[PDB]
Amino acid sequence: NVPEDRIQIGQLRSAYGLNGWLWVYSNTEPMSNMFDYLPWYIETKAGWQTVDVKRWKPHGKGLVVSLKGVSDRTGAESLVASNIWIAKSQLPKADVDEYYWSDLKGLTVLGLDDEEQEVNLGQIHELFETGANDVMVVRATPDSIDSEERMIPWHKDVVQRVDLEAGRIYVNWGVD
Ligand SMILES: [K+]
Repeated sequence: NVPEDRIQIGQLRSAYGLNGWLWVYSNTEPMSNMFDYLPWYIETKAGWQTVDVKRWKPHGKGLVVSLKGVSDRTGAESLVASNIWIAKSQLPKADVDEYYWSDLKGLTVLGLDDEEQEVNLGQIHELFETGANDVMVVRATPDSIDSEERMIPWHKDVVQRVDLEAGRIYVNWGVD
């Protein structure tokens, strides 16, 4: 539960869209570093709640975030303006740094179109090193949106969440 010693790393602002997203203010720099902490302890009007980030993206001025379990407008409005904390001894853990191909075999890659709708890009087929960076190879499947093979950079700003439980990888990557 709520850690005794904690640091405020941000604040959920206004509701964004109709799919439960929310604008969020970060106390970290670069701002998106707030997304490397898992989980989040937010103080809502109905007590404390622990929350996991599923995906996020910069939008014009600032940032908008998608929290696991918050999928509608009403779910976002009831969190609006709540503060975000982390334990004093909580180290950031970006999933890109914590996972390797062997752990990812057979996961579905979920991208995001311009209209913030989740698209089944396909399945992770390979994850190699080029020398300068790591690249994730995604191949189409019968479930997939199309038949293309996509090269997606294995960088924390693109591949944001690995969820072995759901067998999915959430990436801020579009169709075209
Ligand atoms: K397909």
